[PDB]
Amino acid sequence: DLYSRYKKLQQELEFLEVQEEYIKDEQKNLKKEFLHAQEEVKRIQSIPLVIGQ
Amino acid sequence: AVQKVVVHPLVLLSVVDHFNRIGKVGNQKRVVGVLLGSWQKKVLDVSNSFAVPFDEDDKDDSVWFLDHDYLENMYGMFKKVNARERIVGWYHTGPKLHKNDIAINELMKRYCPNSVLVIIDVKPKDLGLPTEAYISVEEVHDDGTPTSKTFEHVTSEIGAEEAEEVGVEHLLRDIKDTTVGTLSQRITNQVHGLKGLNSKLLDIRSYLEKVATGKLPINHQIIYQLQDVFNLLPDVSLQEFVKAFYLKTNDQMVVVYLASLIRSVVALHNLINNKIANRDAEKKEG
Amino acid sequence: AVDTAEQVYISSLALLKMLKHGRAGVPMEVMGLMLGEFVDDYTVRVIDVFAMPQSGTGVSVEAVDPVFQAKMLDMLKQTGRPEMVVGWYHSHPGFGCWLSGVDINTQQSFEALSERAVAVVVDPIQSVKGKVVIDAFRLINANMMVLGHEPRQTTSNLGHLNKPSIQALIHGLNRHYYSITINYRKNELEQKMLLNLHKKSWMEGLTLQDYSEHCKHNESVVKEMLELAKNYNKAVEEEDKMTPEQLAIKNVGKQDPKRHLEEHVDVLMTSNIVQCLAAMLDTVVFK
Amino acid sequence: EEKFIVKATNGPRYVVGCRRQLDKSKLKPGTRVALDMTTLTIMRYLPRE
Ligand SMILES: [Zn+2]
Repeated sequence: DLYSRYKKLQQELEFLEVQEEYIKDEQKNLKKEFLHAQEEVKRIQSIPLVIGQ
Repeated sequence: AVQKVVVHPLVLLSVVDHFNRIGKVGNQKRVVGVLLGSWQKKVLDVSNSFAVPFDEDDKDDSVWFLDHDYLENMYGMFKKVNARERIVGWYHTGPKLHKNDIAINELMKRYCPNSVLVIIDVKPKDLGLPTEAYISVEEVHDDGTPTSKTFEHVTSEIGAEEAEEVGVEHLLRDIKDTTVGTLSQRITNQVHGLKGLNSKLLDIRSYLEKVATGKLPINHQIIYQLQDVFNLLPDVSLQEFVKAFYLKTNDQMVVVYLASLIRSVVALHNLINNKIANRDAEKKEG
Repeated sequence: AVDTAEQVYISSLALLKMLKHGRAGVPMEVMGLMLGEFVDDYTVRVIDVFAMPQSGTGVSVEAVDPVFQAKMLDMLKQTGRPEMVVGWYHSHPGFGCWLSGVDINTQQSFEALSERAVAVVVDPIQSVKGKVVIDAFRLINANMMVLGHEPRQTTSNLGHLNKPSIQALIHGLNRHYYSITINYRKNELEQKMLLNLHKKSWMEGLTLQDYSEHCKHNESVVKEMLELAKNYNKAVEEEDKMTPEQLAIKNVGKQDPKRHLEEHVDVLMTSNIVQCLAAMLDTVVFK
Repeated sequence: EEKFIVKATNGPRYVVGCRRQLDKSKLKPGTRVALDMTTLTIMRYLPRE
């Protein structure tokens, strides 16, 4: 228990360290989807339209 | 006569259909399709096309098989359902320009008006633009060779008018739009060197090969203009362009001031909320 | 008395033919015919799709010429198209994609041969260019009113079929009128040929032509966009000088919907073109 | 200069764009023009009488 916390903790070191490139992938991909959907909802606004009041 | 043409991807996807309905017979020869378009306006615009049974011979290259009744029936029905588009020319999927193409194109030169020729690749491995508009016009040669059919390269562009952009964008869901900024620019700035490296490197090998090991004159007159244009930039010493480097570098300094100053303005809300929010959430948490 | 879970396979052929047919989709009623092959009971694949000449009568059983249909189908049989017809399509502009009595009568008359009788109605007139989602139509048996309406298994795809959730047509005319799901398919030849063809459609010919145009226009035309960009930047900073007063008084709640940050970030993105193309000019000057 | 406002005879007003074929000669205001049902493009103008 006393000395086992190091080698047992290494599993948490790998499990928490493996999330770096993952959160990199999410923060690099979700903004690409953000500009994809952003331009998709932006291109809906067309020039031909009717004027109301 | 024609400066540029417009080719829609519908005809190339019809070539994908030509490669789909083969049936695994083992022939996959240069299937000739009848290209359709609008020859009225100065610019050429291909909307759709169809196919015609075309078969050649293994040994003899001068063998070509066409059909007039099927062309007049498909053109009659297609003209009946849509009279805004008429016959313009044809196209073959063969990557190599054979000698029989003057006899194949000569039929649509006699019966039909001047036909445009397009050479594509059977395998989508070519990085360059697959469509090349080759007009069928006779040009006078200076060396004295008899007048023959000459295929002059006409520039082409791949664009869609109203709906094919929406259909392609919906079917892909992977390609990205223009999206001016960092990624769409740096990708071009990284892969462009390969986009020119594979083409130029792929051309200079057969070029240098046919320079020494070449016969059957290939109009060596144009090579003088080739090396001449290659020598139109004789390694300028960049002495006069130093002031231009000072101007572009000054604009770089302007971008530096805009980045540092504007980002310094953006740091306001972050470098304030990080304090006023943390100290109030901490003093009011318990 | 048996029913299965059918799904209509839609490739790019019928899609693009419905896009060009939608561009030529005049308000006059149009006619079309779909082809394909029946491999099993609960699947259907469409490959060949063509258009039909318009007529003053419109969508009707009398407008369908049997000698013209059989003639064109025979001309497709003598060629490399050994596929039989699977259904007929048309367009309903303006009054909605629903089916009138004539359409269900000619559908009842045209479904005597094919039990499936796939019906697709394209309407790109009032549909925005953002989505091109299309829906396929089906015909229910009139004798099934006593038993369940649609005893179709695999109820998972109904969530994907709930995307056309208009509150007037689906359950406004759901009686004796249901629909079916639609999926796509793409091989490697369409993926690489169409993907590289679209990338090339957004790229240059030699891919090195229009680069120096912008690299050298950064000193001529973009300078005006940089001066105007600084004019908008100052046009926001004139209010950013007044922001520390309110931010120094209230500090509670946000009243201005403007963020004043992402716009300046976009200005920096437009300004980074000089930095990204400076190395390009370094490569053009170098070698 | 590229996009202006049009007034239809029926009463509802709309806005259209500029076609690549025509120029800014007839695009000036005060001249009756014609529109299309699809994309609201401009084919040619209509001289008053
Ligand atoms: Zn109607």
